[PDB]
Amino acid sequence: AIECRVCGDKASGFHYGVHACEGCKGFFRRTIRLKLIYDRCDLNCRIHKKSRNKCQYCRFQKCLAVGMSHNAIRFGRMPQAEKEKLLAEISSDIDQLNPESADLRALAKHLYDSYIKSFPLTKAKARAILTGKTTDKSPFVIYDMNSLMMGEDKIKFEVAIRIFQGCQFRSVEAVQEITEYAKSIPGFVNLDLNDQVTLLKYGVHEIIYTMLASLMNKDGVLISEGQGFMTREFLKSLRKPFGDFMEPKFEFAVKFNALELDDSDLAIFIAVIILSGDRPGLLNVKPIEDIQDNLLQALELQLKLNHPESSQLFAKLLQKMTDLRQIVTEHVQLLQVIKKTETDMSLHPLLQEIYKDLY
Amino acid sequence: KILHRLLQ
Amino acid sequence: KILHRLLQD
Amino acid sequence: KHICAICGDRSSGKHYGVYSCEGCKGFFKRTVRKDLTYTCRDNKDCLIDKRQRNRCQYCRYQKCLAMGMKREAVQEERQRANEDMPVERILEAELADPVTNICQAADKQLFTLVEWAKRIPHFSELPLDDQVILLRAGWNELLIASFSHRSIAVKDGILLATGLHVHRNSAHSAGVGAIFDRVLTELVSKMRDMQMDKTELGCLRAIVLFNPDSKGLSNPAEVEALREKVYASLEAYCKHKYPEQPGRFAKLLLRLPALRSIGLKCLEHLFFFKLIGDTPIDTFLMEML
DNA sequence: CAAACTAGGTCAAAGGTCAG
DNA sequence: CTGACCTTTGACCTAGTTTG
Ligand SMILES: O=C(Nc1ccc(Oc2ncccn2)cc1C(=O)O)c1ccc(Cl)cc1Cl
Ligand SMILES: CC1=C(\C=C/C(C)=C\C=C\C(C)=C\C(=O)O)C(C)(C)CCC1
Ligand SMILES: [Zn+2]
Ligand SMILES: [Zn+2]
Ligand SMILES: [Zn+2]
Ligand SMILES: [Zn+2]
Repeated sequence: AIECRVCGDKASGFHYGVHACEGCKGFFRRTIRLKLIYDRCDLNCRIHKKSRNKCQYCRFQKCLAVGMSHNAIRFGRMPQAEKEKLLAEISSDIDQLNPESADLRALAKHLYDSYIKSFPLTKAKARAILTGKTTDKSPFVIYDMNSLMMGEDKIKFEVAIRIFQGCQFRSVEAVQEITEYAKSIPGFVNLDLNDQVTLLKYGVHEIIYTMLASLMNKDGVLISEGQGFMTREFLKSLRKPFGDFMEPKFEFAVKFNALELDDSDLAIFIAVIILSGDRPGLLNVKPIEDIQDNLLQALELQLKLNHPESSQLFAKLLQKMTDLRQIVTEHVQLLQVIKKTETDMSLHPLLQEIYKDLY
Repeated sequence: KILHRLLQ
Repeated sequence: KILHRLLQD
Repeated sequence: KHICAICGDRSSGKHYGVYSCEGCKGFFKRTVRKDLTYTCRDNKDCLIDKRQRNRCQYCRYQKCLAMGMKREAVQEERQRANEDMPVERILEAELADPVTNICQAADKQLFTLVEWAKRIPHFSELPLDDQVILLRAGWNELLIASFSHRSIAVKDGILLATGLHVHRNSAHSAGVGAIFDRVLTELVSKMRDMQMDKTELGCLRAIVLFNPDSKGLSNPAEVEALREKVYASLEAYCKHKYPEQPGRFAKLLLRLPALRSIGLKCLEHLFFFKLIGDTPIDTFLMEML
């Protein structure tokens, strides 16, 4: 709940006179309980969760700066955890959250929550698994054509064509999960049903990649609720056409993740994708634009504070949107040339629906 | 059109 | 060429 | 009491998610830190032994991935005015058979562009090599953005800088009425209903210019950097010039997708009219293609 | 004393250095 | 580059501190 005064991530309590992370804690003690002297530094190294162990002299400095002191070890259990439960500092909850800079912080929360329910495997569980800082059985890995043989994953309800199909499935499965999340967007279930659909007919694509970039990483992608992991190299080695399908996605993935966004953000960004007034074949547009503006206003704020340090991130994030079109339009070009020089399309109807006549 | 069955 | 040329100064 | 899941040596415990030796541990580490990319000379079937593990890096790292050596478990090495892009200058530089009609224009404007570009701050300072890579990539988009703006006034067509309209029914005749209309409503219809400021159109074309993803850059960073500036100068210019429009900067950037989408579907036709030999084309255009 | 918490301690797993 | 040898980190558990 409460952030650490020094590095930033979740704090394990009030330690040495200040709320700090378990790491910053042990650091502080190891320091003074050994009276250590780290090399100086004229560089005010901004200490942050991601890069905190870069410079000691600065991590120790920030420590003291925020109050790290052995003269404040306030042992034991806390009396009026409410005087301080004034929302930590209601100096914003009613002072910063306004004029309407509270609906935004509410819409975000609303979306985020709605997001949590619609999507089984968020980015958090994903990055959890990938870094091993989880608790579950390591993902089985599919690296050989042999490793594949030993390949049974519960997808909700040739070899290349077999893998691709697996994709088909999840894609469909998610065209659904996304659908729900849409209904949950404020004012969506309202706009002309004709457009509502049109907005998914196009949104889904762009949303998928985004989704599928949390499951992905430089070396592979996660499969089956993240119980399995397929190597970027295995996929890159399939039959002529099929060996490329997955690359573009991996490419986009690496670039996108450089942004280091969390679920709190993909919830708002995902929305910003659906509600777009530049889709081909839309009727009443003012109402669509209408919402998007709001969400955007929400999103910018969301970032501005969630990721304080970074700069232009918001502008940058929006940028990827022009990148997602580049893909979808192209990805389709392939679907064309493919259905041509190949039989057994075995395409799911739902996808058949959304692929028929796009860009 | 199949989508209808989802949003409706 | 035509571009590299023009972009030579 | 274990053994490296990769080669067999005495594993000193768990490293990046698996039992392994100091060797494999450290090898996986540098490959990740430095972002190396190995390749196999033979047929990605090289056995990884406690003896011939250093035999092939590609096949070695690949086995690490197989025994599930989480790359994300490797940590970051423990070490290490708004007018830096004068909006002014930008605006300044910004001041300087129909398929054929079009093409005859593209060429004329293809030379102009370079002038516009060289006139964009910092651009020229970039390695001549990069200056080319850059212009080669977005010339398509760039040109569309410009004429797309110039056509704000007209009704159902576009202008070419050489003063020749090209209404709908006319393009449809040439069999390009669709891509064409797309231009009309995904760009013009938008820019107009927004009264797109020339300066803004100035910045956008500049951001389009500074595409750091173009393949073959002596230094992407420099370019990402440059583009990110324009994000600032432009954000500021908006913060000022339009205080009543909160998300103008946003709705202004959201113009970009439509542009790329169309730009792509445009080179579609070009290559086609080309090979077909369809109508005459000019030398500069041919160079771009 | 039960409830609610925090310095310290510990050890696996990270990181780093520098002959070879 | 490699990997053997060696130093920090910090998630988690013990012992001890304040409430109520
Ligand atoms: O491509 C995807 N998934 C898979 C692709 C291949 C696969 O492999 C496979 N296919 C057929 C038979 C055996 N294995 C399994 C999955 C999965 O999600 O489980 C995918 C699509 C959309 C989204 Cl949102 C996420 C993923 Cl992971
Ligand atoms: C626009 C357009 C086309 C041509 C080429 C492109 C991509 C740009 C032309 C720019 C000009 C002619 C700019 C100017 O006058 O400044 C084609 C034939 C595919 C069909 C209709 C849409
Ligand atoms: Zn901390
Ligand atoms: Zn420092
Ligand atoms: Zn080993
Ligand atoms: Zn090999």
